[PDB]
Amino acid sequence: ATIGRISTGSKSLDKLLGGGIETQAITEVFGEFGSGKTQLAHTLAVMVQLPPEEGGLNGSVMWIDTENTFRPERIREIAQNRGLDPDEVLKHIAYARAFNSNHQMLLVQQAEDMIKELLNTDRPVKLLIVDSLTSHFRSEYIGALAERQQKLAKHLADLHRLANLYDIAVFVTNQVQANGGHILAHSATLRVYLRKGKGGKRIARLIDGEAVFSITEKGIED
Ligand SMILES: Oc1cc2ccccc2cc1O
Repeated sequence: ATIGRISTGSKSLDKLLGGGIETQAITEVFGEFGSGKTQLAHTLAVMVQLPPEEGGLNGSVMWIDTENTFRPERIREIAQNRGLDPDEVLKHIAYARAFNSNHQMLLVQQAEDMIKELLNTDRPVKLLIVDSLTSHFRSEYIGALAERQQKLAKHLADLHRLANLYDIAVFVTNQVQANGGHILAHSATLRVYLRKGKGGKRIARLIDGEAVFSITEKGIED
């Protein structure tokens, strides 16, 4: 398949990304608590449902939530301010809460079944969100870094396989602050550092110019 792109909702961020986040790729956004990673996830879950003329892929979404941070009412607001019907947008987001890191790993295998079911339809899965990818692994493997890296490595390999095999954009978030960070090392296809700036602006930079955007009723925008 050709590489599809999903607009982030911000022209600035899209330019930094070459048009948007790519299918057949893992995009990892990392930054401190409150930097806007989950807002970007919510916005992408709407944008992907637009037609290509508007920066989407007419796609369905799957969302693995590890911190109970998915907000359907926020999806509704973004959809209504992106000219979509909020009920239809929510009906095309498959949502699951991961209880722990092992359940999170099983959910990726479960996601493949729904991906296969939708593959030949007019609304194939085009976006798989894992928010937060690292939170359970970090808490469960304190003092056991080598084992944590083994399990993360297989999890990321599973997500890669889905991205490439089924032409899906995988979008993952990773909280990194004071003294923390191996990030995801070199595993993601693309690493985006996100931070707060003056006056509530958010600033994004590719790791390995800078885009500036705001969080609004449209999700994010310039
Ligand atoms: O109904 C489902 C929703 C999911 C969401 C995320 C990952 C896997 C899922 C599997 C389902 O059957």
